Amino acid sequence: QLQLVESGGGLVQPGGSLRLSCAASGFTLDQYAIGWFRQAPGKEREGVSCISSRGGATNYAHSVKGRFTISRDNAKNTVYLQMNSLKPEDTAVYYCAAGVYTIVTGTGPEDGMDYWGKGTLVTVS
Amino acid sequence: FTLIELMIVIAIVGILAAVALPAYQDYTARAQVSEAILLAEGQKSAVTEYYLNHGEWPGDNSSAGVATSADIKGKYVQSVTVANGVITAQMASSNVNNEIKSKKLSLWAKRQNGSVKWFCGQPVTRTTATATDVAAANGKTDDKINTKHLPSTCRDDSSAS
Ligand SMILES: *[C@@H]1O[C@H](C)[C@@H](NC(=O)[C@H](O)CO)[C@H](O)[C@H]1NC(C)=O
Ligand SMILES: *OP(=O)(O)OC[C@H](O)CO
Repeated sequence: QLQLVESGGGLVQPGGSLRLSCAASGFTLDQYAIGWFRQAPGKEREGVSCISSRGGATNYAHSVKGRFTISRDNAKNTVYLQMNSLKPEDTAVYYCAAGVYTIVTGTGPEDGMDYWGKGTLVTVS
Repeated sequence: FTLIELMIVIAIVGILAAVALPAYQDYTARAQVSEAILLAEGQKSAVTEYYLNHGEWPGDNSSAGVATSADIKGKYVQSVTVANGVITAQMASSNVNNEIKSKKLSLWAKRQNGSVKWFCGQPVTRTTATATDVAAANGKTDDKINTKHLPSTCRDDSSAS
């Protein structure tokens, strides 16, 4: 079945940059909306960004607005998330999901996703 | 008459000249917000057509069929945005009334078995494109138009159905 694999995790000093990638193998991601979720240690999971199927609708969270950028490619089934101006408060576990387009600043952001990924760990010194 | 009567007359003249006034700023704010209501009413057709022909509400202005948010502006309105079938209009940050400086109002619709009902009032947000329920806009912001600066018809709660 459809499986999501993330990559690009690591450790970056404050004020640096990092790039993630959520891609699927053997399946095409064209009728699904890709969204990124973050879970802090000891805190509930929240949303970060989401992109539409055709890559024309984007929305970010209040804390990450202006520093994060989401892009989508259709020739290769992969979605990129660019991180700029990292802060110590952004250290958490990052997930990628596929499903219906969602607004990351509403009640129950996870109600519109039917597929999930293992997740990657990102630490800011 | 005598001099005491003239002094009393002068005092009454001063009292009349130093009288208070009611709150006309609320009425002016309502008149200005009417423009935003009219501007936001014009985007209903595209959203309704997209919902009818695709089965889900548009997620942004790009596939709603309208221009950019910063381009839909008026003398007192600076931006109109569409998000999950919800239209939100924002006031200007200067050269407007003090009470309605940089505040938002929203319009949204709910589908029935034989009609489509439209609601107007304080800002709301829709999570998923296929949802039929709405909630309050945000809990960490103060950009809400007060009740006193809205028409009696444009006062609806997020629980209305
Ligand atoms: C128009 O808006 C739609 C809601 C959006 N749809 C999706 O994100 C998913 O297909 C829902 O399952 C479209 O992608 C938007 N079209 C664009 C941006 O070109
Ligand atoms: O994104 P939108 O078209 O709503 O415009 C945003 C504006 O730059 C200030 O919010």
